[PDB]
This record gives sequence, C-alpha cells and structure tokens, in this order.
Amino acid sequence: AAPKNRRTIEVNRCRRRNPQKLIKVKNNIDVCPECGHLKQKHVLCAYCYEKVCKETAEIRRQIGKQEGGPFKAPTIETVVLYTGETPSEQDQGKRIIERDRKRPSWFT
Amino acid sequence: ISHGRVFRRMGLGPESRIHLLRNLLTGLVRHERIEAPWARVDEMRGYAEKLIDYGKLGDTNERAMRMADFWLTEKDLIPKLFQVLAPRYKDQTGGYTRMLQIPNRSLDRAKMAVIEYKGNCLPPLPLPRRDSHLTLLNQLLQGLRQDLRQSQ
Amino acid sequence: RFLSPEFIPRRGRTDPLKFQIERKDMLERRKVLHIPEFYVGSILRVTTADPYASGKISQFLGICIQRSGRGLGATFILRNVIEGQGVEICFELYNPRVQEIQVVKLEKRLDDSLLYLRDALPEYSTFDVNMKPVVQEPNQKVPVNELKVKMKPKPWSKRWERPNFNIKGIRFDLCLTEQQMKEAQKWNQPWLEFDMMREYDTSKIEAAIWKEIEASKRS
Amino acid sequence: AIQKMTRVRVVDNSALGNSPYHRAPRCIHVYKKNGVGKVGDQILLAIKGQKKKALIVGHCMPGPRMTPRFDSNNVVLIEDNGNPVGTRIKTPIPTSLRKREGEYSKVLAIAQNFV
Amino acid sequence: SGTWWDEHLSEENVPFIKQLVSDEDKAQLASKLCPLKDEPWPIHPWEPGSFRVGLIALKLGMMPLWTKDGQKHVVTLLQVQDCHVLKYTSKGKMATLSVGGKTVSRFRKATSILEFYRELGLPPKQTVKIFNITDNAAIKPGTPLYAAHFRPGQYVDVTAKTIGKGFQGVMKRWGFKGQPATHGQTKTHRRPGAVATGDIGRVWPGTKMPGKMGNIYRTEYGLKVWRINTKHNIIYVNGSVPGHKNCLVKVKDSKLPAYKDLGKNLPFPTYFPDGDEEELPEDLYDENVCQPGAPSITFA
RNA sequence: GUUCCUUAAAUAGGGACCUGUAUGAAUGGCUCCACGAGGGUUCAGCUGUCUCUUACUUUUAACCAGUGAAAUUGACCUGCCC
RNA sequence: UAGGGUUUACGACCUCGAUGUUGGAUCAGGACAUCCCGAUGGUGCAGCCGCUAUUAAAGGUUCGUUUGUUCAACGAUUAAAG
RNA sequence: AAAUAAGGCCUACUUCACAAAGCGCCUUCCCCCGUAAAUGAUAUCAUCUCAACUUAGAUACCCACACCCAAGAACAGGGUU
Ligand SMILES: [Mg+2]
Ligand SMILES: [Mg+2]
Ligand SMILES: [Mg+2]
Ligand SMILES: [Mg+2]
Ligand SMILES: [Mg+2]
Ligand SMILES: [Mg+2]
Ligand SMILES: [Mg+2]
Ligand SMILES: [Mg+2]
Ligand SMILES: [Mg+2]
Ligand SMILES: [Mg+2]
Ligand SMILES: [Mg+2]
Ligand SMILES: [Zn+2]
Repeated sequence: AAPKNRRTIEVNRCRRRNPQKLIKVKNNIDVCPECGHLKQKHVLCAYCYEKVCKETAEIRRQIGKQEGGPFKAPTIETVVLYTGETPSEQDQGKRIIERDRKRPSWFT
Repeated sequence: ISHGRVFRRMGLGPESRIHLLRNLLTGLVRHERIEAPWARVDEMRGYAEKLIDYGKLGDTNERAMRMADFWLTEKDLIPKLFQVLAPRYKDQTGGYTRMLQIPNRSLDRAKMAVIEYKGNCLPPLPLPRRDSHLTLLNQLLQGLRQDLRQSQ
Repeated sequence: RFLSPEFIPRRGRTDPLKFQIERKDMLERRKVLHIPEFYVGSILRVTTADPYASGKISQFLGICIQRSGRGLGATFILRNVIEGQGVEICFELYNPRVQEIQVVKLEKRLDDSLLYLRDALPEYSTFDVNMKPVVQEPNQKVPVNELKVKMKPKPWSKRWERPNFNIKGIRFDLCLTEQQMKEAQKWNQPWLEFDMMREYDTSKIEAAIWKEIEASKRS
Repeated sequence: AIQKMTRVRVVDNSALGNSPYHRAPRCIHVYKKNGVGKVGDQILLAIKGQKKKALIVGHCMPGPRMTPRFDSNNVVLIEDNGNPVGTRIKTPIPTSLRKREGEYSKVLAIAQNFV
Repeated sequence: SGTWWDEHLSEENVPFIKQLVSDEDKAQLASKLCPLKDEPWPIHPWEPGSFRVGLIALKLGMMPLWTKDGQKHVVTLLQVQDCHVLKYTSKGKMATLSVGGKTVSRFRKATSILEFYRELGLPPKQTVKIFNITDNAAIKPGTPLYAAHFRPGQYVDVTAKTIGKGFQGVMKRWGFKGQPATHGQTKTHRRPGAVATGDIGRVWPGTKMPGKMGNIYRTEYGLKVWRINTKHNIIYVNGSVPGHKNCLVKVKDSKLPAYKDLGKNLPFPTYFPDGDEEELPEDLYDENVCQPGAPSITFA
C-alpha cells in the first residue's frame, strides 16, 4: 500500500503532461451581435442576460410595492409600460404595474 | 445499470426530489422565471407541462383541483393558475416552457438554465436568432427553390 | 365498447409495426373463437384440449385472479378449490388448445388483482363445477359485488396489509389490530398518487386501436 | 421447488402417511442431477422415523403455462418397484403424469380425480 | 466532424431542404427498385459448394408461436429494410460482397463515404457487413434484397452486438459465487478472492477479472425459421437474437455440417420480384406451424 | 467408554456401571422453591444464512470547482521462461 | 539396480530492529504413479459384473449428520466423488 | 429429453416496471498415434517397415457545436428527416 519507490521527476512529468490530462482547447466562441461580448454557442449572452435580470428584478420590486404584503397572487394578467405610452385599448382590465423608465432598444 | 431509466436522482430520496421539484414549480408559477441546474430545470419543465395539462382539463374537476392544491404549497396560486395559464393557452397544445442555458455559476461552476411560460409580461430573452434570409446561402437556396417551382 | 386490456400496448418504446402485426394476429385468432370480454373476479370456464386425459376434450372452472401480458400473451389464473385442495392454472386466451370460453358471471370486486385469495379461507374459493351461466342487462353497467373478505391468521405470504398493494377489500378489522395497521401505514407513499408522470396515457392509442378493429371487421 | 428439508404433505391411504407424528415428514434426497424437484420425479421421504421412496405430484411454484399450480406440496408414496403403497387419492392429480405409461402405471390407475 | 449543416439556414429553408432530401431519396429508391430491368449479370444455377448473400434486418421485438404439436416456441422479429448491395470485390481468400441496411441521414457522415455513396444510387446506409461469398453467385451492386430471400424450414445464423452492461463487477461478468453474507464476512461479498497460486508473482493472461461485459458481436448457430412476411418484409426466426431492440443484425446462411447441402429449393442468387417468377402469397407458412385463423387443434 | 433413545447420518444432548488408582465431605459430598446478558442441546412457528441470488433509495463512488495530510522512498531507463 | 522430496525426522544455510500458524469460503495454475468418457493385448475372457499393462488431463470430481482440527465414523446419489 | 460450462432475451412465469435479473426460453460443430493387415530380403522358410510402399490413416463477429441513447465512470461509440 505504501510507496516502495518514489516516482522520478521524469515519470511525474510524463504523468502530468499527456494530452489526456491537459486542458482540451475549445472552438465554440462566437461574437454576440448585441454589445459584442463574445458569447458561446447554444448559450445566451452575458451583458444582455445581466440587463434582463436587472429588468426582471426591478419589475418584481415594483410588483411587490404595488401588491403590498405577501400571500396575494391576484387572478389577473399583467402589462408593463414606460414613460408616457397610453395603455393599450386591448388590455384595459389587466392591472398595470410600472413607475418611471424609458423603453429600451430591445423591448416590445 | 440504467438502461432506459428516467427521473434523475437529486435529493436524498424520492420524497426530497419531488418536494424540491414542487417548490421549483411553485416558484415558477409565482415569478415565471427560475435559475436552476439543467437537470432540475428540465424536470420542473416536464412537471409543469402536465400541471398545465391538468389545469386545462377543467376547474370543476375534483382531480385537477386536488392536483393543484397538492403541487402548490402557497395555496394562493391555484386561482391565478386556473384563470390565467389555462385560458391564455386555450389555442396551444404542447408549446409551453422555453428552455435556454446560463453560462455558469460564479460559485461552484454549475450548468444552469432558464425556463418560463410564453406570453409573459416580463422582458424577452435573447433567443438564438437564426441567420437572416438575405445571406449568401439563404439567397442561393431561395433561388434554387424558385427554379424548382418554375420547372413545373 | 370497453376494449380488452390485451390490445393496449405498454409504455416501452419500440416500433408500432410490431404492435400492428400483433393486433392483426390477435384479430385473426379471435375471428375463429369468441373470447368474450371479462373483468377480474368473474367466474370463467375454458374448455381446452390436452394430449393425455380422460378424453381429448378438457374442462376447468375458476375465477380470474388477474390478467396481464401483451400481444399473443393474455394470461389469466383461474382459482377453484376442489376436493379441499387449492389449484391454479395459467391459461392464455390465444392458445391453439382452446374451443369455448364460457362466462358465468361478470364482476369486479374493486381490486384489480385478487392475489390475496391464497391467504383467504377456503370459503371464498370453493365453487360448484357444474353451475349454469348468469347473463342479464345486455349493454349496461357491469355489477360489482362489493363485499369484504376475511383473512387467515397472521402467517401470510405476501404482506397484504401494506398500502403499496392497494386492495380495499380485505377485512382488516376482523384480523388486524391498531398496532398492525400503524406498522402497515408506516410504509405509505402519498407522492405516488400525485405523480402525474407515471400515468400512461392511451386516448390516441385507444382511438387508433378502435379504428384498426373497425377496419378489420369491415374487411 | 421440493428440495431437501421441505415439509411435504402426504396424500395417500397408507397408515404411515395418514397416522400422526411429532415431526412433519420432509423430503430426503432428489433423484436428479440438479438440486431441484419437479412433477413426475422420485424422491425419498422420511415417515415415522423411517425412509421410504415417494413421488412428486404437484408443486407450489408456477410451472409451464398449460399446467396447474397447487397450494400445498402434494406428494404420493411409492416403493421400490412401485407398486404404490396407498390405494385411494381423493385429491386431484395433474394430467401431465399420464404421458408416462410404464414408469408409473398403477399410480394412474389408482388415481381418482384429475385436474 | 466539421460544422453541422443546421447552422446557417433560416427559418424557411430547413423544411424545404428536408422535403428535397426526402424526395431525392424516394426517387433514388424508386429508380433502384428495378434490378432485373438493369444489367443483372449472368445468373448461374445451384452448385454443391456455393453460398448466397445474406440480409441485414432490424430486431424489433419478440412474440410466441405455437406449432401443430401444441408446444410453445419463442420467435424473434427481423424487419428487412431496403438492404442493398454496395460493391463487389474478387480475389483475398474468396469473393466478398457489401450490404447495407437502414437509411441514415447523409449529413453526419464522412466526405469519403458521401462520395462513395454518391457514385452509386440510394442514400448512405448505417452499417456495412462484408459476406464471404463464392465466385458462383455474384449480384450486381444497387439491387434490393427483401425478406423473400429466405424461406421457412431453414436454419439461418444471426450475429450482432449485445446489451452492454458497462464495466461490470465479477459475478455478473462471469457468474462467480462471491462470498457468503455472514460467517464471517465483513467486507467480502462480491469481490474476487484469490487470483492464482502464491509463488507465481504474475497473473495468468485472460484470467477472469472485472471488465466491460457485452457490447460485442456474438454469432448464434442453429436458428430455424418459422414464418416470413412479404408485404412488410419481416423474418421470424426461432429463439432469441443478440442485440437490443431496433438494432441492426447481420443474417446469412448457416454453417453447421448437417445444414450445408440443402439450398436446392432456395433461390441460389436472390429473390427477384420482377417475374417471370410467380409472386408468392401474403406470407409463407410452415408445415408444423399453427396458421392464424385455422381451426383449433385436436389430438384425436 | 459401555449402555437406550433423541435424526437420514450423533466425538452435539440426556437414563444407569465403577473401572475417578490422581473424586469424595464447611479446600465441604448430594437433592431441591425462585433466578442467571454464565457455559452446552431441543419440539410447533421465523426470516436471503444457502440451495441461485436479484430490483430500488441512501451512505458511498467518478467528473467539474477549493483547500489539503500521514505511514513510505538508495537511485530505477522497473517484463517473461529455464 | 533407477525416480520422488509429497509422511516422520535429520542439519540451522539469509530470513526473532517480524516469513502473521490449520481447517472452511471465491478462484483455481500445473504433473500423471489415470476414478470415468476414447483405443488396444492377455486373462482362472460362454456376455455384463471383474483383473492386469500402454496412450489420452480437452472435461468432470455431489448433497449432509459430528467432534475446532486435513486426517477421523456414518445415510443417499451418479460412470467417477483420485 | 435432463444437467454440466460458455454465448443471448423480456413476448408469455416470477422479483417488478417506463429497466434489469432468474426460477422463465434458444444455441454449442473437427480426428488425436494405442493397435490390428498385401508384398521380401539381411534371415531365397517365415516376417506390419528404428529398409524400401498402401488401410479406420477450417469452419465463425471485423477491414468508409448541441440534444437523446438500449453506449458509456471520463474518454469513446450509435441516432438526431
Ligand atoms: Mg446525491
Ligand atoms: Mg451469493
Ligand atoms: Mg456485511
Ligand atoms: Mg470521495
Ligand atoms: Mg478536485
Ligand atoms: Mg510505514
Ligand atoms: Mg543458521
Ligand atoms: Mg525469526
Ligand atoms: Mg528481533
Ligand atoms: Mg525484517
Ligand atoms: Mg499414462
Ligand atoms: Zn450580447
């Protein structure tokens, strides 16, 4: 069980230098059309994902401020708006949740 | 051996994993977006598929009511579910949940993904937009199709 | 309009061509004999033909304990204590040694598998060998003689007290006690009842099977 | 099914099998290359502190499809030539033994009922 | 491989390309459906020493089959899909012939394979099993081989992979008895005890040890055929067959000494639908097989 | 040990013989009411201990991230047969 | 007259600043002075049952009751429990 | 027809379920040197050859990014119309 002979530096090098253990190079790094932050295939961007996360967090904070206490969950849909923008004539009963913000160049 | 085996073991047993999946489904029904590992993400997506199916079956049905009361621990999401996610998708059949992928976690580096119901009021996600039709290969294929059509 | 449980395939992935060929063979076989539809707990009487017996024609009576299998395999055990001796024969509806499949009754007994009859006293097993049929109410709800079954002393062979079996027929009040019922319920799994992923849908498959049966009957 | 040390239930008119005893008679040895007994096989049976041959007439495990399955290890006694000891068997006997005709002829003639 | 095709295609060219691929494959199959009409090379009669080309079917499932004597006999399922010849090579030790099977998409393949399959008709297949045939029977490439190649009452061998159980232990890999549960084991229940002797400080090559079970080609000899189907091109072989369901299997004539000189009634080259041959019924039965629909048996 | 049983086999258990030649009496000889985690057998039930083992959950194992020891080592470019 | 170091010893030649002691479990490698499946000669070979000498080790070599003991007694098997 | 050891399978039977396993089912094929016999000399008899010459005397598997997997610890492999 115990080492009968210490491994030589040559053996150690040959063990810790073969291609099987070396980090395999990858070639799945493209250029994201948005903000060019070199994204990966089959994976979303980084800056766009952070922006979406921040927007969702702000929307959730606004909903909580409007909803109030916990244990609510109304049975009505939601509609997000921005500075100005008259509410859509189709969504009149849906509770509107917004505050102050400008529509970015990627939100419908 | 695991030939043709479904349900990947997660927690310390069936009860733990099903409770975790139920909690994830409740969180998604409450917020419509969760960042969870790929395995748990796909499991919760498959569960929410049947959940929406049951919700669409009908509200007066005692089976669907019991399923909604069980799979939802808060007990406040059952009406929202039944009255929003069932009538909104009255035209679809099985086009729910949109799964993607997250780069990785900044802590232990884990494969995470995102899933959400279509038509949500939240901002849109950067879906993988295919190449435009005005490219070289697309134009060549369009010309080939036009020639094949004119051949008749 | 109930569809025999032999046509409904299993969830196992495979080529539908195999199931189609199996259904075609089953229909071609049924075209000869009759093979009436029956549920669990119903008394049956299959007249088979054996190569060595008092006459090439054989007979036997019993209650269908259960039934499973797919394709040409439609097994069903027939229970009938004769001369104070338990006997069980595993017959298949798609055998060449079949002539007549007479049905005496049509019951369900709630439980879809009367495998606990082996542990039950002989009173709920002995039946007449030359009994007459009992038909009534054509095309109507099948009767269900909802009745409990007393069990022998504690020495069993399958632990029917646990809830995983789900019988809803054994009379545990006249056999088991409070501690036994508690120890049995200890191994409960309420999550299985709510597991909506284990259910195997069959609406489209049932419609396809009915369409194929109609096409085969009309041609 | 009927291997070594198995409480065998005898069913014959022989006084040795019908008389009671303070020890249940169980098999002795299986006359087969393998350690498993089936229908139509000779086996030694200890009865009343004495050794005597027997014959397996039905087991408790599930056999082939077109065959029965008893709930008790039914066994019938037999001598050297056999030449069965008993004279009447009220319990049923599977028809699988009828294919013998030569090895156990008198046993079939004495058999009353059949499955 | 290189970059997968579905990368630079918009949301309108994918279905068009799929339909074009399907139409091209169907047209090639329809054009190759006529072997006799095209140069089929001279056909020779049956000879004492000569073999024929085999088939490559798909193992669907299993089902029982009772004979006229009233006995259960397990039977397998083999679907003969397309099954075309690729090329022919003369003298190695004997002539050879390549045969395909299923139709695999021509997108995830090597450029050399794509060029080779473009030189000939039909689309690229999955596997390519080479059969050791004699110089007598020599079929031209591009011809089909349906299930009619074989006939009932014939022993046909089959070989294919097996349900690999991965790097298994010892008991499941070789059937070892392991160690008891008590008296007085503490950590020994499935491990291998002694290796081999003591003084020998080596290990006998080939000694039974943990390894990758299954996942290897294994042939089975002695498998009788009961019934065959012409419409769906199915072959029902007796006994099980190596390989999981929906797995390609190589089938060819047997090789036992008692079954070698009996192909006089069988087609020496291969079945030819175009004839000048008299088509066969929906499915040929056997002399000792209960037909579907025949009256019940009776041993009286 | 002889001797009769207890089972299919009994150097396991027990009924009597002194021949224990070195047993034998408050260095205590014998029976007995209740009892023994003390040491050896057994009748009707019991379980995977085996006949022949298999399926599932966890502990646990492998990979991806972090840290991170000890027993030990003359150097090894370390095969096999006579 | 030739072969054995498998039993009992005989000698203490490195191994008491360590080679962990028998049976019983999984696994068996090899040798034939071969129990059996293959082939021969003789025989106190009318045939089986037998005996002897040569080749053939590709294969097989049981289930249990006791004493801790391989060995040691016994019940039933198959051609054999080397 | 049964077992032995090996190669496979879940459609019927069971442990059980989207699998796997056996109690359940299919397959396993080549002679082995030890003898007995034509024809004649050393030894014109006779005689089987450590004298010349004749009798019982290889077949099988193979060699063109990303999702799922009956393939797999990774790696690797199969499918992705
Ligand atoms: Mg875990
Ligand atoms: Mg074991
Ligand atoms: Mg242990
Ligand atoms: Mg660890
Ligand atoms: Mg690490
Ligand atoms: Mg140390
Ligand atoms: Mg010395
Ligand atoms: Mg020493
Ligand atoms: Mg010392
Ligand atoms: Mg030392
Ligand atoms: Mg010798
Ligand atoms: Zn971006």
